Amino acid sequence: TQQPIVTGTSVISMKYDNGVIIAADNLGSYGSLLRFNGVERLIPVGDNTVVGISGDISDMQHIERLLKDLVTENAYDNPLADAEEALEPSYIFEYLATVMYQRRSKMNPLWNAIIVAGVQSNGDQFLRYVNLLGVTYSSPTLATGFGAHMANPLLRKVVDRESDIPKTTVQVAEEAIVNAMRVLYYRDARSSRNFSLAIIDKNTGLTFKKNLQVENMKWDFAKDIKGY
Amino acid sequence: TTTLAFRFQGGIIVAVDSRATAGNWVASQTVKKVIEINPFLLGTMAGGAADCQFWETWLGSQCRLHELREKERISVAAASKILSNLVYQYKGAGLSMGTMICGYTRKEGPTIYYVDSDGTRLKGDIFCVGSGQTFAYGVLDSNYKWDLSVEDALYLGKRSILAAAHRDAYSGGSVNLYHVTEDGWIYHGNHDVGELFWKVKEEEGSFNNVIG
Amino acid sequence: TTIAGVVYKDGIVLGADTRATEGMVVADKNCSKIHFISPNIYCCGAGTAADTDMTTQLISSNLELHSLSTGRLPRVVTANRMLKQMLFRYQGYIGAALVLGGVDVTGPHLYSIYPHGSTDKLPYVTMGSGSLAAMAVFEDKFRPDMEEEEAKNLVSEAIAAGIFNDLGSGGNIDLCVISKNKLDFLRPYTVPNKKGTRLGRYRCEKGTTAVLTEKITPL
Amino acid sequence: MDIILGIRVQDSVILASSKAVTRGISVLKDSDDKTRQLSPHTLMSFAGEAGDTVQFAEYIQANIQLYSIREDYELSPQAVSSFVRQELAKSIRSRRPYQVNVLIGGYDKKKNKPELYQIDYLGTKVELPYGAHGYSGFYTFSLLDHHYRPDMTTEEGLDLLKLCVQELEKRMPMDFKGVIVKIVDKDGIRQVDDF
Amino acid sequence: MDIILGIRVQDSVILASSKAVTRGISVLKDSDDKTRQLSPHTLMSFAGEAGDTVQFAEYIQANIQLYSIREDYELSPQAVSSFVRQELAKSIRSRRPYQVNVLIGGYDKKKNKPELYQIDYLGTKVELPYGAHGYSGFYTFSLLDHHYRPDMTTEEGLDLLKLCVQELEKRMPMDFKGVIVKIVDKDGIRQVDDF
Amino acid sequence: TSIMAVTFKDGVILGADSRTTTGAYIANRVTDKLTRVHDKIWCCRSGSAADTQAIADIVQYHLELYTSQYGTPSTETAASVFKELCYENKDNLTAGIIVAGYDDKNKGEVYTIPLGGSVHKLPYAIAGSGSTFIYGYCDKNFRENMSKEETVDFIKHSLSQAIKWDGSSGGVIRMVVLTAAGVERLIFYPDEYEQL
Amino acid sequence: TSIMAVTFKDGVILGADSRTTTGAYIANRVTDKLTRVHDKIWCCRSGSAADTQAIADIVQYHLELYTSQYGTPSTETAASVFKELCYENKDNLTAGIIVAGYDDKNKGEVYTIPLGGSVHKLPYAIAGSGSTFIYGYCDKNFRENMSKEETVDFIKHSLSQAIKWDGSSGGVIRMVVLTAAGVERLIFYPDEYEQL
Amino acid sequence: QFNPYGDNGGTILGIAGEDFAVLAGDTRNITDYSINSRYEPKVFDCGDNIVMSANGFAADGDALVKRFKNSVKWYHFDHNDKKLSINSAARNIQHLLYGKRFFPYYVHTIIAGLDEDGKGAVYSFDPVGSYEREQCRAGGAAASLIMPFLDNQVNFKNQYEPGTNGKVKKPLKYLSVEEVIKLVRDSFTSATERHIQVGDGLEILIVTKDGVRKEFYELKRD
Amino acid sequence: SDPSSINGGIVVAMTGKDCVAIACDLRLGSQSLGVSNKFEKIFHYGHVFLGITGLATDVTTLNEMFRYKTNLYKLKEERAIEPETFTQLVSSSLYERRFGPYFVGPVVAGINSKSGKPFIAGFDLIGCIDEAKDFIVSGTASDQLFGMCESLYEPNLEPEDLFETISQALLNAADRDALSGWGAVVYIIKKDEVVKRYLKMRQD
Ligand SMILES: *[C@@H](CS(C)(=O)=O)[C@H](Cc1ccc(CN)cc1)NC(=O)[C@H](CO)NC(=O)[C@H](CC(C)C)NC(=O)[C@H](Cc1ccccc1)N=[N+]=[N-]
Ligand SMILES: *[C@@H](CS(C)(=O)=O)[C@H](Cc1ccc(CN)cc1)NC(=O)[C@H](CO)NC(=O)[C@H](CC(C)C)NC(=O)[C@H](Cc1ccccc1)N=[N+]=[N-]
Ligand SMILES: [Mg+2]
Ligand SMILES: [Mg+2]
Ligand SMILES: [Mg+2]
Ligand SMILES: [Mg+2]
Ligand SMILES: [Mg+2]
Repeated sequence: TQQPIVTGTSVISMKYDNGVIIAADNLGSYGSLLRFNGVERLIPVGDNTVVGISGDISDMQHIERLLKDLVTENAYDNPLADAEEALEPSYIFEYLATVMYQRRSKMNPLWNAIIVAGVQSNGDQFLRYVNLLGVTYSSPTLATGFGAHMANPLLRKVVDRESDIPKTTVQVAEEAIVNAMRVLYYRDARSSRNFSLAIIDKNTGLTFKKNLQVENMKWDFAKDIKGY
Repeated sequence: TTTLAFRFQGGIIVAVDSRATAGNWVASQTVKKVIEINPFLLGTMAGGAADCQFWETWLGSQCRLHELREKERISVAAASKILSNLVYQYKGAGLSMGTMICGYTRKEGPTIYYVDSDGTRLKGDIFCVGSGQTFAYGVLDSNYKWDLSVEDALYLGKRSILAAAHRDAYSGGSVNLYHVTEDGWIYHGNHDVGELFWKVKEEEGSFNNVIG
Repeated sequence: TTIAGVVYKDGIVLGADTRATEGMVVADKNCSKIHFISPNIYCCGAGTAADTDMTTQLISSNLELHSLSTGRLPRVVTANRMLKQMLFRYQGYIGAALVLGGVDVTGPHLYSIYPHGSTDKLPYVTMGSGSLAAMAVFEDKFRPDMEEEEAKNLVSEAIAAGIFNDLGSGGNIDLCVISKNKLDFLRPYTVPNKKGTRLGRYRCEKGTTAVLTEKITPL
Repeated sequence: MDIILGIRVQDSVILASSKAVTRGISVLKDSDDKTRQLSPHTLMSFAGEAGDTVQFAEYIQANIQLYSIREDYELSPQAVSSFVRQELAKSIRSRRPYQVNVLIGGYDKKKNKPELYQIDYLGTKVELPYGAHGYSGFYTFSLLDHHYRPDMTTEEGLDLLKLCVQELEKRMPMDFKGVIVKIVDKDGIRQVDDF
Repeated sequence: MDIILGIRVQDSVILASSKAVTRGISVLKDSDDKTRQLSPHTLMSFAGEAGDTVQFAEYIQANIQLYSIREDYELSPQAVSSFVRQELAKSIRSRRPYQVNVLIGGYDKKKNKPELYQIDYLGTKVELPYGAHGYSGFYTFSLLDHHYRPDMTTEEGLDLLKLCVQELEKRMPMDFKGVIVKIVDKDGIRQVDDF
Repeated sequence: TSIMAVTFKDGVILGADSRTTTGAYIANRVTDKLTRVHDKIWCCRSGSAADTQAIADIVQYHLELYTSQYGTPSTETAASVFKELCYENKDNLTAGIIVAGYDDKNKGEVYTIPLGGSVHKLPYAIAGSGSTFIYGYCDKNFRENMSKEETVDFIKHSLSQAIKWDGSSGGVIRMVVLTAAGVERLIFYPDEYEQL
Repeated sequence: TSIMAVTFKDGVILGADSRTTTGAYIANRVTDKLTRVHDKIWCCRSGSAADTQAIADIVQYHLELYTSQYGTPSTETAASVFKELCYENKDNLTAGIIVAGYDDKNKGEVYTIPLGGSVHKLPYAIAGSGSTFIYGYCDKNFRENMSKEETVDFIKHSLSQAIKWDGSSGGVIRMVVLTAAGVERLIFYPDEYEQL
Repeated sequence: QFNPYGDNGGTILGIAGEDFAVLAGDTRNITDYSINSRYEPKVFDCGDNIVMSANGFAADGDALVKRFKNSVKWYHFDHNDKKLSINSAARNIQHLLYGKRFFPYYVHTIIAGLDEDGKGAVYSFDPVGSYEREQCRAGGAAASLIMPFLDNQVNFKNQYEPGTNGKVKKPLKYLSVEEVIKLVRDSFTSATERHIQVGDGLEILIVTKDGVRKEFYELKRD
Repeated sequence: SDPSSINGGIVVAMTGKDCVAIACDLRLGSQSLGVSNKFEKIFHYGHVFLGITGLATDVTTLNEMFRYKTNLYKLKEERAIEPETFTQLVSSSLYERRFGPYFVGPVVAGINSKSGKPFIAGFDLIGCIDEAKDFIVSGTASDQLFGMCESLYEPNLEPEDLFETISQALLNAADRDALSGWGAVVYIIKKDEVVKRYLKMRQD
């Protein structure tokens, strides 16, 4: 048993026709204090998987080292480490899910919520969630913490069920994700303007975008507010 | 839950209700609260459903290993003490167990041992265990004697569960009857309280607190 | 519960879902949550349901007496004050969470009132368990000075977000459009879910139940 | 306090009440009468919190006796039971509630019928053929379910009651020092001295 | 459990132990023997936490019987009491202590003297002319202070004990269902059947 | 919340952010924490929204009734009425209020009233959860008798930093200028202040 | 406690106050919170004195044994050893450490390690109870590639303000300068810094 | 303080016919008032014609299913590819559950299949391993809503022969797979109407001697 | 010590074609101990029927209170109170005790004598009105009743059919609850006749 000290807020994600998108802001909060403004919470594993992490940042950094160490270990005695025997999203997730549930079962959890986004060998989209309790689930859209309440409603209007995934292009999906990140910046007190986004496509591969910003911000209506 | 077992002229009667509860939620009315350990040994289940079912099933395995090792039927005294010494090891961990180990051997004759999760182990002629034990004791004590026939003893055990099934909210469903003699145990049916109550009311002229 | 309101060009559009719950159980699927305060002022209600009904009824009664005495239509600011001051005095124990909307001599006004007696005066608000789902829709698509049918659609869309994504909310969508020239009380505005069709007829035939005694008395 | 029982038969209501008054590890008295006559044909037994019991009983007794003098008339058992219930139902939401459970045995002279009412400290009233308060009921109710008939005589009722006291003396953890038995019928209230 | 008494007279130690085993609102048994013979001239009565009591008694019994077989010799009452004390004194600082209080009545054949030892669950040992565990002592000790003489016979000791049981049956709150009485003297251990 | 009031040559300016939260949810991103208790006596509100709103309303009522009988109240008098409510109801209130007003005799005045209901007259005052982060900055950068433009910049830079570090603060920076000329309302949006 | 470390053109400077308290009693007014773990790798200590002293001693031992086998450790390596101790014993430690060192390849480097045992490489870092009051100031006044004299002034002015507002901070301002030239110890007394 | 348990909602239902058995479950997964997924299956084919669901805390449910699936695998390895009968599976699951008696799996487990005589079988377990064979069993959040309906329609509880004065009960009988699926679908639509945690979709696994078949139906998404 | 589940009990009401039904069990207990099998939970004031579940002292008190209030009503108004009006009176009376409530679950049932319309309603302990076209449920087996009613109920049932539906709803719900049962009463209510039937049910 501990308590989380330095923290990261929402990680959001969705599927689209050819792959998956995942995003998270670059803030490390220290309670109400917006302490660290340059924290990367999307951590790529190979060229087919991105693991987005929220919650305790010290525990995130521990998980980052476990993944880095997983890549090293897979390469050992593996001539097909960059081909047929490369790490899959499903392998990386199952490992983390095993760890998370083991740690909760020893009453010493890793204080995080994690989304593993990627594309598999056969072109299938992979998107799955795991948290500090070892609870796992998949859905066309996934979001952690605050994003579950505000991002999912918006993202589900683009992909409401499985059959909407082939109908959704990468442009429509990325717009929705960037739009959701704006809404979260208005309304989440422990969020920031600066964020990272990662697309994993079956054709174009892994695109990792840094130093994005929320823009097109509606504040004009604020001048007309007089008292309560 | 209401479980009873008593000793008389022609052996041992064992009777139990069949209701399982999770608070006020009636989870089942077709539950087995008697465990058949061997042709000469029965175990009753009160308290925690899992704790009783598990450790009394395990008891049957330990009784089997005794008769393989020793080429002889385990005594009721020894069988009951395996269970009592087991629960005593788990004492303070929160096991919930109120049980009766009933059986016959040539050595000791018909014998009943009460065993519970806080370590108590008692030999005796009459026992009632469960949330409805008091209701069963009331009918059983006031109509009991060694004299009793096998027909009357089976009925009294049936009737004593019915009494508790009526008054106790957590007892009911049906009555499972067992008769234990020198030759072994004999099952004497599953009697639904739904029908049994009205039949006993009509034929006996009792339960006048009831509209019907 | 998902309740919401917006200030549009000509006036106010209020919105609400229709699910009433008893813990995890739905007690009423088509329950009305938009309450009458005065002819030009209505009030959506969330939180403790009895507190919401009794607080809006009391302030509606007192405003009726106020309006009979003064001989003029009541204002939203007085509805706001009377609700506010009462709720403050009871220090949060009256669990009424209201979206108050109406149209005065001074134009359209929209308030959110909280149980402890704080109010915010805003161009759009959402309350209840589905407020975050609904607020996401408003932050996505709201702009000032919308036309009527557009504002209707935005509120409806915001309530829908609550219905589908929040488990506490459900059922139909009720709207209330308030302007200087009219009041449109739309119940239901939309039926987003059809009632589930049952495949079998489980109703028992006559004589099936076992009766003891019978008594007939005429009136 | 502790044990109070009641049985309504054909022509009378019988109340049995334990004699012990225990405080701590000492039985202070073994002859305590846990009953008050409310009117000539109405008797109330009581059990519960020390002090509260007698204070409540005597308060009810004064009020019924006042009514009797004012109207030169005896209130029915039903009427007395409803008055008592209401006093307890008021009490339960007071600053300090009466923690007293009662049985009211009465003979209604207008109906020529015995009546037994069980009322708990919350003000929960029921009319019953037989009643009990506290742990006593857990043994007696099932016993009476079996052996009770609605047409019994006062003698049959007393034997049925002996059966209850015997069962309580066998299975109850505490020594309650026996019971005082009282009969309420058409001729009023009398105490059985040899029980 | 509950009542265990002991009286040492001129030529014997007498132990009296209550027969009731109560759990909740039910007296499960009224014939329970709360004693184990440790050796031919040593008897131990016990009271305390359910399960713990018999488990501890039988464990001590096994150990003394093992000693007897090994050395072909009977340990003195003093020696047995010191062994028992130490086992309890170890136990009190265990993860789960034995919650068992004991009396040990023995006849030392080398000294030709009766001996009575009172030991509580902490391992507090005293040799006494008369002893009690639990609430029993609060009535009996003062009574025995008055009526006990060191030169009494076994018959006088039994009458003195009847006086104690009578006082407990009058003033104790719980029904303990009488006592089993056992005498330890030069000829060993025997049970009085009519008490 | 990050609020402040600053006296200068021509009078006094009040400043505030526009964020109200329930835990980490922003219930209102466009809040007005600068409230009028008289024509030229205003206050900045911090603490419980319900408490500060109820207090400000009572004070406005008191000063309206004062004006009816005795004419324009002094800024000191307004602060005394706030204090009286805050002090006597300290056990039931979470209110940190800065009171700021313009007299023609006394010019600009600032009174701060922390949680206990004590009163402190100061050249400038900062309050709210975000104030902690700007004590160092404000002490180093405040000068007496600044101009209007300098004081606007001092408040804008200060609340900019308070907002940057405090999660409970944000949205727009509202200001109210109190001078002999009258009452001026200023607003500054994120796209301006964030990149200061 | 008010501590900080700041990178500049020629390397890095560490700074700290000298106050240790038990509640409101000052147990030591001349404390040294800047401690050597290697020739040119130093740390600033905040939190429990006993915890930070025990950690620093273990790290100094680790780096001495590293040096015996593999030569001079990098500043990153020193920070990693601190992190490893802080992270794995998070439940039993109250330690907020800033690690600062000078390499010739990497120049000046600052790593901060807050309560959870996370690591953050930064251009400059502030920590301790007094740091809260200077976030605004330090963010406004820090520039990259400052001179030695500018960086000394930046630390002196910053800790001056942290000391002024924080009761848990005070005494002297100690500094340690880490450059290619060597190790320099600086001290600044109240009579100088208070009137800045 | 850290709480190691959570509640993921959902509800499950098992019915047994003469030569078949069904095990149904809704596909909605929740925490508090939020939906995690509209399609997250929790009824699984475990091999040897055994279907299983462990409803409650989904982390414990997945762990248990995972361990039992692995238990089937090792049963084949250790006993010459012998088929694990439903009664042997049940007893094995008791030991899995009771092994964590003092740190339970927060779930209600149900398994379905065919017994060794080819007849339909359903077994249900409490969180610590008390088990029983039954005809009917609903588990999870809406069990209390569904179960009394099942008693009335499957077991004809409380119902008597018309004109018989409540003297002759209704004769029980076996239901066809068509009839059973009607009851499952209607049980879940009723539960969806009145319980907030139940909805989105219904997945039924049907077990005959020919193997394991699936059917899927939409449920209300509000 | 949860006041609404000490004594136990249930009430259910339904509407049909030009009729209404209201039913209740007969148990009164003290936690596990069954005390009375004659404790009816349905009362009437003229043609308006009121069922009350929950703490039995409050059930009795509220009956006595509404008898009082409807008697005075009838004397002053010179007519019997109608279901819609009575429903409002129940709500007002319960909310009067907002911070010290009666621990009850009342259910109104009846036919408006002017309009001929069947009317049912339910309340929480604090007065919130729940109106319904179809059915209202209350008591310790309310979950069970909700499930039974939602699957068995259909609109516009004839009085004889509606009797079978409501009885089967109550009986099967009561048998899945430890604290409910011990006998049952059903009231079938038409425009100018009321039929009261006692049901045979299992007595455990
Ligand atoms: C009556 C005993 S009583 C009321 O006097 O305590 C029965 C005896 C009994 C029932 C069933 C069997 C064999 N199948 C043997 C004896 N006891 C019960 O009904 C107990 C009440 O204590 N019920 C249970 O143990 C139930 C059984 C379920 C089938 C309903 N289970 C539980 O209570 C557990 C508790 C639990 C454990 C871990 C985590 C969460 C909850 N499940 N639940 N709820
Ligand atoms: C949604 C608000 S929410 C879930 O987002 O907080 C509705 C709002 C609402 C519905 C209906 C009306 C009617 N005009 C007005 C507003 N609120 C509810 O559904 C609440 C949930 O909190 N439900 C209730 O308050 C129910 C009323 C039902 C009978 C219909 N009452 C209870 O649940 C009471 C509450 C209570 C009050 C005091 C003390 C204890 C419990 N529970 N009970 N009993
Ligand atoms: Mg029962
Ligand atoms: Mg307050
Ligand atoms: Mg901010
Ligand atoms: Mg639903
Ligand atoms: Mg029942």
